[PDB]
Amino acid sequence: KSKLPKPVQDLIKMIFDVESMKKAMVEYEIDLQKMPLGKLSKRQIQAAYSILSEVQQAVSQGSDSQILDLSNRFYTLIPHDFGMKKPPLLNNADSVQAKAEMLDNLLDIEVAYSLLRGGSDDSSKDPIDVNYEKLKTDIKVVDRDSEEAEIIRKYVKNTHATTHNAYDLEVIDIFKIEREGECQRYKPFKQLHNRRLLWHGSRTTNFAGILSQGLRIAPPEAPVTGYMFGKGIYFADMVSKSANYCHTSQGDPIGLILLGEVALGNMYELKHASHISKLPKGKHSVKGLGKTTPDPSANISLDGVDVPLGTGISSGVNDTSLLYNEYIVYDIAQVNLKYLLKLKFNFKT
Ligand SMILES: CCCN1CCN(C(=O)c2cc(Cn3c(=O)[nH]c(=O)c4ccccc43)ccc2F)C[C@H]1C
Repeated sequence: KSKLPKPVQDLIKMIFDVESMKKAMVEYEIDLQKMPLGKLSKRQIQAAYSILSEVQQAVSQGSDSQILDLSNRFYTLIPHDFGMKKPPLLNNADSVQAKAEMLDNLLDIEVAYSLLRGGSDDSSKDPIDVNYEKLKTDIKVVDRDSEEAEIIRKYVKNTHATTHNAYDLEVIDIFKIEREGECQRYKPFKQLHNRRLLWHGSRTTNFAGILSQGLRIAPPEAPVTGYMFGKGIYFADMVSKSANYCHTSQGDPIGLILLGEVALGNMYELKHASHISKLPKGKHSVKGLGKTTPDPSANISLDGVDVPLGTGISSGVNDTSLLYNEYIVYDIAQVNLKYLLKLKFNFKT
């Protein structure tokens, strides 16, 4: 019987939940009868990315006769639940982004499931502890009365956007997390200027992969047109922006969100989509300029790292696609994951 704290045990149950993985697959219209969770593999996913990169090609350069063949070959690699079908045609930039998002999620599910079916079987040990070891991550419950908790709750309290007012958030648990060897990976960037504590939200079925592998970049095979600022790791300074990417609902209202230390450095600032393969010389990150920004006068420091937890104000930026800020790094060593919060979404709709 596990001696880990209850909060940590409920987190391990959540993230290694096999039924939740399957639920996510049918959310993306996959056929589990033909492509079940156990049949999933990296090279099928990478091949699908490549077929999706070809559909990208033909969309950019403009016919519905040829596209049909490309579209069909995508469905061959990743079976969808359409019966005797004629499935929907993949003929635009949206469809490319939608299937790229699915394949991102499938990659993290394969990793989680592979940990689950890899390794040893020992009935004397609590499965919770066994699965905790597979994450190679030290998780400790942050105390509610501590100063680091007060700052984090104030970051959540102050940075909920008016346009995301369909819900509010309760911080249920705050975990301090330390991935094995990540501090050693981060070392070159640790004293770099413009380090910031930023949100990353993701569905709970991705977190086993995230805590085992770290936040990763989408692979070479993936279509760079499927991501607004190319293939990097994306963070926000407004909690609700990242919270939306949990994909919680009335029938699934508990989510997970990270706080990471992100070495932004010299930010290449952008107002509109720009599907870059690499930064311009001397830039360490992209900053997608939002219309609203957290108040710069209210920046607080937590362990020498800036925490932009001021209330939302006007940035004074005019012709921008983004309502709120957005931060992207393109080297995975520029991220050091610091906290993990478990959130209860109170939907009012
Ligand atoms: C192997 C799949 C690795 N994934 C792919 C998507 N990754 C992203 O960083 C990413 C995430 C999003 C969506 N997204 C998001 O999922 N969570 C956020 O907190 C977020 C914040 C600002 C802007 C976008 C956000 C869009 C495009 C992206 F490239 C890295 C990683 C989580």
